[PDB]
Amino acid sequence: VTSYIGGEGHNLQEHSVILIRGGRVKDLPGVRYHTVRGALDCSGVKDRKQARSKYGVKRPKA
Amino acid sequence: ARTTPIARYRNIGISAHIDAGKTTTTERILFYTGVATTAFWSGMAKQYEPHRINIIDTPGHVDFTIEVERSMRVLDGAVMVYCAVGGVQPQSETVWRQANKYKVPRIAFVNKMDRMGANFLKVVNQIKTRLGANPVPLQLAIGAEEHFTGVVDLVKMKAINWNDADQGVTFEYEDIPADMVELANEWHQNLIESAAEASEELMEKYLGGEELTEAEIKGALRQRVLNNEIILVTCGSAFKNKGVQAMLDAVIDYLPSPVDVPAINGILDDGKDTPAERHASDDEPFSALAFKIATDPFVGNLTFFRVYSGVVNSGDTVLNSVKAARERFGRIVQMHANKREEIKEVRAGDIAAAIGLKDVTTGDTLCDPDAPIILERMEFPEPVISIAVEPKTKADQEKMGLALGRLAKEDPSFRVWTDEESNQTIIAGMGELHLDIIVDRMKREFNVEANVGKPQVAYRETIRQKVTDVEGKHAKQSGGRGQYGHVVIDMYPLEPGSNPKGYEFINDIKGGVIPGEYIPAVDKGIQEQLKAGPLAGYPVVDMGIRLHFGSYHDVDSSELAFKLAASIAFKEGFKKAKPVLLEPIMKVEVETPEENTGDVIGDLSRRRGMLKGQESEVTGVKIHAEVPLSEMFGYATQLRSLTKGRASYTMEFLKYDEAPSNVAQAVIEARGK
Amino acid sequence: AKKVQAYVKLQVAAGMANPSPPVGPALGQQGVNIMEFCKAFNAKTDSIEKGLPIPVVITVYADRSFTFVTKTPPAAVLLKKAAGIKSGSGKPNKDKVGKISRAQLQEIAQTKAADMTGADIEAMTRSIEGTARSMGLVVED
Ligand SMILES: CC(=O)O[C@H]1C[C@@]2(C)[C@@H](C[C@@H](O)[C@H]3[C@@]4(C)CC[C@@H](O)[C@@H](C)[C@@H]4CC[C@@]32C)/C1=C(\CCC=C(C)C)C(=O)O
Ligand SMILES: Nc1nc2c(ncn2[C@@H]2O[C@H](COP(=O)(O)OP(=O)(O)O)[C@@H](O)[C@H]2O)c(=O)[nH]1
Repeated sequence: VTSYIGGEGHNLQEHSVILIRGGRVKDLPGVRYHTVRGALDCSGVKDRKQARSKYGVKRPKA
Repeated sequence: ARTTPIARYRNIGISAHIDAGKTTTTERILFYTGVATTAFWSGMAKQYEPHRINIIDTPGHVDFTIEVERSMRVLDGAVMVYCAVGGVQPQSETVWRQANKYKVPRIAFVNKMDRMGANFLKVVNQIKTRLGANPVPLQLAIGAEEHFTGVVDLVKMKAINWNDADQGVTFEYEDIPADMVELANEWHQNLIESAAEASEELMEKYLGGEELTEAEIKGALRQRVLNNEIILVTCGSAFKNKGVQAMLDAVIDYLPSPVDVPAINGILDDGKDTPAERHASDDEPFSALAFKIATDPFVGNLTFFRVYSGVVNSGDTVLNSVKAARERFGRIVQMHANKREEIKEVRAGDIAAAIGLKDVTTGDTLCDPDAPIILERMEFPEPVISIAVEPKTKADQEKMGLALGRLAKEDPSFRVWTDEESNQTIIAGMGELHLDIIVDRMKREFNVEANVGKPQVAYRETIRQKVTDVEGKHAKQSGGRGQYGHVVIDMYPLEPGSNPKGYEFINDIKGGVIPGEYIPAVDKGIQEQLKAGPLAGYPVVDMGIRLHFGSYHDVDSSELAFKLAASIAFKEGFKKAKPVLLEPIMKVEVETPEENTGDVIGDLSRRRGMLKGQESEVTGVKIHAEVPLSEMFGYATQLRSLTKGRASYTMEFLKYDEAPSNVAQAVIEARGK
Repeated sequence: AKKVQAYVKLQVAAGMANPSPPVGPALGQQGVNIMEFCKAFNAKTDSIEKGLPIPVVITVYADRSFTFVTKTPPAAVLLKKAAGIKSGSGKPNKDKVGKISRAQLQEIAQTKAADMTGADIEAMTRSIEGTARSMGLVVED
């Protein structure tokens, strides 16, 4: 199936065990599944301090 | 309960130049002892309490000297094996420098004394003259070649004769052969003089004419070996079985225990880089270095780790300070003599392997979570050779990534990336024999069918001639409403690298012939065409465009209509501008012995290497040359062949020059086909 | 000095330092130190004016010591010094580069007779006439 990449910039190298989650983007016909940017190949994404649970970022330093 | 003191532990490396006989010497050790491997030794005469010897057998090849570096760093002492015929080799000098970097107290074993041209004293003199060492013979060889019968012990002043009938398990002490008594007395005096230098008290006894006791001689020689002031030299040959047993006695007498080695330095995880030490004690907080990862087919990842301080149990969540990752220890065994006794008590000084650690790499520190420390890091050298690897099928495609990932995890000096331009998987390593083994494992252990090629040269495109007044007119007034766009451009070459963007756009529109809103769409139409050049479809670089003339229509003019016009103008102008195919050139530096210098350049000349100059160094000559990337492939093994394995090169991308007409045209034709 | 086996006459300069990279040529299939050279020349540099490369030899003795063989700023670079026009070599006969008087070399031939050694001060003048025309000069009083 065709998946969807969240966030705004990934860490992908075309052979990477990535995890899949449900959800249709309503904007690309034929793309029906989200990915998780906190699990198993997509780390805590760049530059974010709010709604950290989505996009998998841990709490900041302080 | 005082069981076996850590002062009885001998963590030793066997290290030698490729083809010298060091694992056969280790197989002899295992045979005599009773058996990374643990063995137990009580002396050839059973004169010692049982000592624990942990042996790391280090690779002889320079393509796997990264493993030797890891071992030397994690080890306490070393046995340097030399061939009696070949003597000190170029590769021995490399291993010698690595052991000097880590201050490893080491001894020497002159093996192959049963072969033609064997000469013990020649190798002793080569250790002095080539390695800059102070070699002190503990032994003299009785005979040479087919006449090699035994060795003289210069401490006891006795001949050691091994029984050939039991493969050297038994030995007798004999009187020194009458033809060797003078030479044995000379080298015995040199050995006593070398022992007397260890302290002022022993020097006073020696100058006073007092005979030093065997215990004083052994203690004094031990102290200097521990200080790295001297190297004790032993000799002997297996098959008939000689030397090994007496070399193992010299390992007990003269090599360090974990308590004789300085405390391991580290840094506290306090964010201030505070220096800290860990002493070789069971009562200190747990600290260990992971130094080898091996992929096992049956148990998965084996992480070999050496404990420096404290105690850990099989099944203990420790902290990987380097990777900040709480790693629960897995199943931990120990090579107790022949059996693999699973140990639930890895004490200080021990070497063991853990099963199933996930986020541990070679060089990671494993420590107590309540006392975090980062032990000093391993610096890994940059890869010196790269090759392209392509999967035969799509099943091989995903499998290739997985396989190469495992190989890069166990061997840091192995790098894998996808080249963004060619989309080829590039693999890089510490020599081609290194890459050969990596490829073999990939196409055997993982059985991934792949083709091995050369990193695709990054071909670029440019023009060599200004063209003016290039009209592009997209006039498509059809299908409902029309789409009118008309631009006139000049195209000209830039000096190579004069613009970091590789592209210049000059707006010289005068009179509003083109509305200012469509000018960005013209530039964007050109920039999209720069990605795929009209000659061979490579990116176009080092080019200026001046838009100076154009026309619009009030109803039919569109942003993308002007972008279409820009592309037309560009494609026609580019074909008139004498388009050419470009090349990268690589700045190459080669370090070689002065006598091997000539050969290096002979080959570089055939590889189109424009020798800029040279910097005669201590090793010999540091030659510098401009060599195309295409001709810089397979150089690691070729250099190793011309220089007998004493040369090291580096290479960096220099600039985007012009490919020679012949080269450029040949590729243009091949691409067109 | 010693045999012609530790013979390379060299050293275009002293302030360019290292005589191993391009600037200082040779140092190939011979074997000797490089910083161990200009220190004795450092007590010797400040008599020679720059722009005048002096030929000296790396003469290595049998006991690892090496100093140089002093022979004064020569014919070629003095005509780039006393006349005021540099190398330009190849054209003695095509276009006029420079004419030099008879006595303009004789005043520095006494300096150059410690550089050139056939016999005498006057006798070495007609080999200052040599490399000048190879640089491209003409000579007449
Ligand atoms: C003798 C010794 O201890 O080294 C041995 C041990 C050796 C380093 C082997 C080369 C190579 O397979 C090695 C790799 C990297 C192979 C890939 C993985 O499985 C690693 C976990 C493994 C570590 C050890 C091993 C198995 C050796 C050789 C012999 C091969 C000879 C050559 C050079 C063609 C060596 O390089 O000398
Ligand atoms: N005759 C003889 N052969 C030896 C001796 N030591 C090693 N060899 C042989 O030389 C080969 C190389 O030994 P090995 O230990 O693999 O060398 P390494 O590459 O240095 O580990 C083996 O096949 C041995 O049979 C020796 O003392 N005498």
